[PDB]
Amino acid sequence: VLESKSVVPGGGAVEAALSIYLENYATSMGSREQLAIAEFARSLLVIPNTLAVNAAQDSTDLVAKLRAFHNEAQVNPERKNLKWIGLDLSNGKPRDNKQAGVFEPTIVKVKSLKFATEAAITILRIDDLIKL
Amino acid sequence: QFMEETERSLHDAIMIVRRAIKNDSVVAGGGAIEMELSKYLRDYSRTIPGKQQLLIGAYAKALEIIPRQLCDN
Repeated sequence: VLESKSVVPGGGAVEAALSIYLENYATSMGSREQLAIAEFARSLLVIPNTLAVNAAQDSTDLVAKLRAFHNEAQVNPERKNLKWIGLDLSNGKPRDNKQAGVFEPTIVKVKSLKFATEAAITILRIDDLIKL
Repeated sequence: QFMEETERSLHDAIMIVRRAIKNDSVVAGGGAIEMELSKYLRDYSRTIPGKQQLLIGAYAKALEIIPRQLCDN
């Protein structure tokens, strides 16, 4: 909070937005990378999964409940009935920022984003483990 | 061995020309609507879910496989 004034509102309500946010932009590409915008937006919802999982919850109820929250898209403690905001741990459903619903500071994503972005690619490149 | 494939065009056309007669309401052939529907449906995968965006997403995509097969075959 001290260093980051900009901070990400919402823990998992971003996941569904960030899912559909790109899943919106997914079809815009057409062809193959319309998929590059999808599994990307698919791979997000494990965060609601694992939090549902580790809370003994089920995101299939939670993370799907997530994606139903929108006018078009945003994660905001304006109206969570019509939009996304926040999250729980013990549950894992959208909640508000002053309420329960989770946060991030601004920075962490792009790192973990690009990290996971780079994580998948490079070991892919190699098909030959073999030896001299 | 080339002759069979020819008249099935004649036989198919009649059937579907008659089919165009029987139900005059006619859409685009060749699975045109599915992708739209596939969108239109998993559009509910945004709209539907407490859960079944999965089901609505999984429902939406299976449409496309018939012409995608036709695409892929």
